[PDB]
Amino acid sequence: ALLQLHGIDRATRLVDQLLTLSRLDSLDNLQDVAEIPLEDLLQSSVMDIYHTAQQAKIDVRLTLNAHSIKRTGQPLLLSLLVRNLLDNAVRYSPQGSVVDVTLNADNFIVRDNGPLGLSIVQRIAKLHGMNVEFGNAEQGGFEAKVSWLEH
Amino acid sequence: AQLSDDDPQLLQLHSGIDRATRLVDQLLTLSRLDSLDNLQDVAEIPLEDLLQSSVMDIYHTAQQAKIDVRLTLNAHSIKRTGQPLLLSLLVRNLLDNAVRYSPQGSVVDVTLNADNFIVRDNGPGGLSIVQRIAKLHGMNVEFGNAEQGGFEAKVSWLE
Repeated sequence: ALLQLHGIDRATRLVDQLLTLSRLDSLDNLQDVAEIPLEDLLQSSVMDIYHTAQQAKIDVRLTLNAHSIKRTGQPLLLSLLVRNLLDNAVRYSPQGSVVDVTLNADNFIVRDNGPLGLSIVQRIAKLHGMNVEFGNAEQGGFEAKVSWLEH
Repeated sequence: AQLSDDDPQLLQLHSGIDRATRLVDQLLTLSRLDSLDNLQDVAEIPLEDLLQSSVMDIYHTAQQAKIDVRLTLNAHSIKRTGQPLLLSLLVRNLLDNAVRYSPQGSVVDVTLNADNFIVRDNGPGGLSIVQRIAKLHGMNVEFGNAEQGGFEAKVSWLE
């Protein structure tokens, strides 16, 4: 559990531009690429915005439908991907609502109960061999779906 | 131990900076970035705030490890054109390095002058992102031994 002190938008913008200007294709030779437990990545991301959500009077639900799911990736870029989805979810979330975060065997879903920064999500995902699906949820609200090939 | 890194707002707070450094250093090199001309969020940076803020990130943790951090400000209203996150990384690397090779009970000196700042420890007499970020900002970095013993890093610029 390493600590890094800062906001997110400014860190995101810089990293996005550095990724674009490097014209990087694969993760193979990136510093610190490892097998990331997505369970811990998602939980760690929830912990980071927990207090922010509390003061915005928003709850964060973490549903773990699968366990032991591991993907090859750069933990910092992946954390940045998740953090942008959570920040977006919290931002457009009315008091008393729940931001829904679900870990499935081949995807994770970030869902809010509301009515760019999402372009880096797509860029980091593609880099990680992940697809990103945006759209409206069944029970209403905005829904981001990051998916990969099931192991 | 864990590959994961907490993003907010002794070894654990050096590790965070270490991981961000490694990634951004690599990305800087691969992008072969020449100037600040097209970088996002390039602005006039007040160096007092940057140094004080960096000291603030470190102070309490270093205190618990019996290391005192002294910030001296000889000049004020000093502004440089730069990218804030990169300058924050530069300063923090020099700081983490100075706290790391500092023996217990010693003092780390951070000094801001008109055309330079100095980070100085009392330790013995890897981090070349400092050189890279500095060069990008039109700054020079000089390493060496302190006038009274210990390590010294000086970041200088013109005007």
